[PDB]
Amino acid sequence: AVQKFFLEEIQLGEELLAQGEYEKGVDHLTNAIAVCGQPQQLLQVLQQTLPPPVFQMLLTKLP
Amino acid sequence: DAEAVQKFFLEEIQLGEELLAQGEYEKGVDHLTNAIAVCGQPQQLLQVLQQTLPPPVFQMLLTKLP
Amino acid sequence: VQKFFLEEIQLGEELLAQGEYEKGVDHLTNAIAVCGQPQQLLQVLQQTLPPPVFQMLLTK
Amino acid sequence: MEGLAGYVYKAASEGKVLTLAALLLNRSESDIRYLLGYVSQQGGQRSTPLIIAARNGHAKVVRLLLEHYRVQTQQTGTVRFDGYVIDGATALWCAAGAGHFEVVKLLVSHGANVNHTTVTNSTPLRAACFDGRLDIVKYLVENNANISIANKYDNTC
Amino acid sequence: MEGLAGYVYKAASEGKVLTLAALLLNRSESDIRYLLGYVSQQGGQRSTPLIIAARNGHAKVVRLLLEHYRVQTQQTGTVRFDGYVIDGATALWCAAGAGHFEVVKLLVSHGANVNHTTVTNSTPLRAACFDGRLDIVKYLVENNANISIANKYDNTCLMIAAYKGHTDVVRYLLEQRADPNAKAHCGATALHFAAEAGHIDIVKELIKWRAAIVVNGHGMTPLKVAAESCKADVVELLLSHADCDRRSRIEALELLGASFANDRENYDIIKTYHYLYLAMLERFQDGDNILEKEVLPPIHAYGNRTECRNPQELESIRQDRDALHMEGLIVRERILGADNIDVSHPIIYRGAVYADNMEFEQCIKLWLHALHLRQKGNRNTHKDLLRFAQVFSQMIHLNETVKAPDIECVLRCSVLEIEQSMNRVKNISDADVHNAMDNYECNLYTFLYLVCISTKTQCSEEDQCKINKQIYNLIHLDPRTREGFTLLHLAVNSNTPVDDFHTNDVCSFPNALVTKLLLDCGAEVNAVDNEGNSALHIIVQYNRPISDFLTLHSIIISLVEAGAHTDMTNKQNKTPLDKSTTGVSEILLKTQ
Amino acid sequence: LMIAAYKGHTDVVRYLLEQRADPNAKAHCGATALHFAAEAGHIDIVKELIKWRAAIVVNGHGMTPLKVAAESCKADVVELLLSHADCDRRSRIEALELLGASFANDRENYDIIKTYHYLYLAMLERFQDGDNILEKEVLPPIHAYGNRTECRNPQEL
Repeated sequence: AVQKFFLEEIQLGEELLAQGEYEKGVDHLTNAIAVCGQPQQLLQVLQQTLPPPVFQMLLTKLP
Repeated sequence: DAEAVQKFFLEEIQLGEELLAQGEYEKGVDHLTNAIAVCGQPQQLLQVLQQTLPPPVFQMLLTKLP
Repeated sequence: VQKFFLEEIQLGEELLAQGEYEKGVDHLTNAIAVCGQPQQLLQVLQQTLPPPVFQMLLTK
Repeated sequence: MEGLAGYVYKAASEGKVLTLAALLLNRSESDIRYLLGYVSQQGGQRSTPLIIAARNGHAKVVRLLLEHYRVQTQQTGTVRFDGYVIDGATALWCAAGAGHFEVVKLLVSHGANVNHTTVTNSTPLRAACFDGRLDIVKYLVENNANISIANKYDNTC
Repeated sequence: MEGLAGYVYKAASEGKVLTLAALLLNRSESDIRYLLGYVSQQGGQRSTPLIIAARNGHAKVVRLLLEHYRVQTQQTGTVRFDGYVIDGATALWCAAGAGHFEVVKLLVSHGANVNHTTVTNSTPLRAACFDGRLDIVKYLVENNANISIANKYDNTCLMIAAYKGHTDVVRYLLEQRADPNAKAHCGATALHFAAEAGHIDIVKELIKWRAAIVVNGHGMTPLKVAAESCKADVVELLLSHADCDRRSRIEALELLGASFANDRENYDIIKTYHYLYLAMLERFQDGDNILEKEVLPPIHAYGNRTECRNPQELESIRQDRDALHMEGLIVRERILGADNIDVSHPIIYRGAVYADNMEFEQCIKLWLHALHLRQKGNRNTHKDLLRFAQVFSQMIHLNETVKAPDIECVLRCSVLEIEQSMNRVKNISDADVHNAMDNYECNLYTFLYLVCISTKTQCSEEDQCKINKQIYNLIHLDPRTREGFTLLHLAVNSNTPVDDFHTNDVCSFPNALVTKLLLDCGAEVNAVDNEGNSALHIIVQYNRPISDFLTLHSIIISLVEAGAHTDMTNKQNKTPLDKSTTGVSEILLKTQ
Repeated sequence: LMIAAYKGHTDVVRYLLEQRADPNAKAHCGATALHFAAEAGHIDIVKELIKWRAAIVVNGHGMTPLKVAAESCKADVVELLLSHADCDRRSRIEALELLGASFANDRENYDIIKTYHYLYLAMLERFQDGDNILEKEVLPPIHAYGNRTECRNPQEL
């Protein structure tokens, strides 16, 4: 689940990112970051993968 | 038409949508080229298709339509 | 007065400088004589056009 | 290793970023470049994840590949799939042939090769002319690449 | 005439040819002669409307202007464009300065100054060479312009075209009997300038002419000036000419690789390691009478290890980019000295990477060498000092502690640079005196930013005594601003700008902590500005006595106790209580 | 207008007041287009309303917007309301008392010295005039807060 189930958690978020329900995409993304082995390195990665409205939902759900 | 062509039609619609959205226009249009060839109403679909693809992409489809 | 004639000899051939000399040179033919210097403005407009179009602007 | 290179090529050909980001996660630059140096033929034609990302048109993938990843535009790939499939393709050349102006200008601002000559010594400028994108040609001219690069048949853009 | 002069200007600047027909003609000749002579307020420049049409390349319009009244083709006018603001030369030069051949070919047959000079004595050949426009360059030498018109910095127009990548324009001057050996004021040659950008094609043309190859006025051979750059093709090209002696040819590739990863635009360690490895293998290739690097112990600021000795020794330090970047930088610190600007640039970039990679302890430590290296060359560090305070507030947000000797060494050299910045104004007279006026003023701002974050961050007592000495150093200097303020008056004023970075989160101007640390070292509490307002006058004019009253409460007791006059007046004859404009602020002033 | 004033979008706030929409549109809860701006220190939003005649008026509970500005420890807009229209010296003194009241007993704003200094500003203006002096109302001591009888002098403060 560190890398195997972790990949689909973004893929659930990525499809919901392409869907339009970004709040559900953040939920699958914030679970991936919670289970990621090194999610602190993804701070620069995840700060530009989303539209600017979606940044607020992601940052408020990580802690 | 219907049957296994219909599920093949919508698969080419969905995969043709993705590659066009992804950027693989050559494979995306070719995937959509099979969809129009198996489409139930290829002429009526082309009415909507005049506004779906960009005019360069629609012209790119127009070369592969026949 | 001459201000309108000078302005007509200033914007009458507006399309002529933009490429559309059909609507500019024809209007400049009447605008050349309207100005205070008919011979000078028509020759300058002929000079402003090509040497082959110099006769075209004057004969219009 | 090779399977990971196939995975990252499939991710870049589609356009996903997090999939190959996690495939490259906690890896040294050696195998990262090895996966990004996957110049092996797919479909019988040479292609590379950076090349196919430029061929795709997602500016995000190539902007991550140039800034936060270490891959160079000097690469071998296709220039025209239908009837040509000629090698020696720059990623900027691939974007110009595909026609994505945002990817083209991003690679130009990155510092990509603008005067590259392949085995047929063809330039991205004539690819942009072939695609009919005035904006790409305008960016290339404003960045002053060249005006007189010809083919083996001395074919000007 | 104001409206008619611009109307004649609008008859050539916008390319409208019919208005020029009705303006130069259809009227008198004496009035329009002044109108087409020059322009006054149109475009912020003083050129003839034909000249500003030559800037836009209106070939048909400038022909019509001459047909009515022959304007002086040698007449000059201001052209503010690329390459600083220029009081430009004649219209033929200006058309060459605009890179427009459509006006150049007309005026030469019409009669124009071929070798007309500019403010920086620029001939039209150089103006075309500045734009790198070949057909104008071909035309001036067809008009037999001088091929060696050297600049005020002794820059020949051949060297001017060598700044860019004009491999065809540069070689055309060579075809016109011009050897590439015209040294600049710093001895710069077209060989070195093409080597700066790694122009193998341009250098090969200079190799083709077979004139000469020699070091510049900085003592840098063309392979060495390319070595600090990131293009090994010039060094490889000079290897064909056998100008690369083996001592120089190995330090070339050692410098060439390291720059390819010690730059913001160029960051690649694979060719950086390989160029170091290939050169060190070439260094170990001698066998007998072996030659090695002159060993440099690690700088107390930059790094903690010396350079590698074996070719395979640096292979193990390739994994950690901090070690090999330093290893590739020690080999250029020994061969380029401590005063070279180009070797000082990788010092900042590594710390910028550490700031990007959250290595704030490594960023501040290794950036101390950047200030030290720039102090060796005796140059301004106003950008480097600002970047210290930006990261000093940045590491507070990450809550990484600073080193008190580290924050003192930057402060000690800052007032040394400020003294140099103060001397910089006295050094120059009329070149950039306004830039020098902002040079010393911004340096005090960075010191104010450096001091304010220093008070917020941890500092040892013995360093704080030396930290207060730099504050005590400037208070004896008493730097007077353009508005008459001093260092004491700078922190008191609430209108003092703060840098857009995290320095806003740590600066609380009016800063009571900065002002308290200024009075105990002898601040002029009775100093007067350009308007005569004292230190008590500036603080009492603050209109926010509620948001930051803690700053106001701590500064009213402090400033009044330093010896301020309660009945002091400015040049406008206003008492401190009268100019309060705030009841709460005046209450504290009246109490003290 | 109160929705935009609730957030930090001052551009919509300054634009909507110019659309012939009054800033005095008050909800029955108590918000009068400035109460909803007194939570996040919208210094720029209230700056527009002070210029646009915000027409200071209490909420449903009777608390003034000056008190509501002090309720969020936003001293940037406390100064705006204090000098706007009438000075109202009666609430000017107690505004600093209320503003510093939370600064000792709030999780978001814990500045013990600012609690003293804001009361000091209140006590400064309370006895600066000399004659026609003003004193705090003598509430009975509350056993929860010890047995104090407020700070009616700067000496005990």
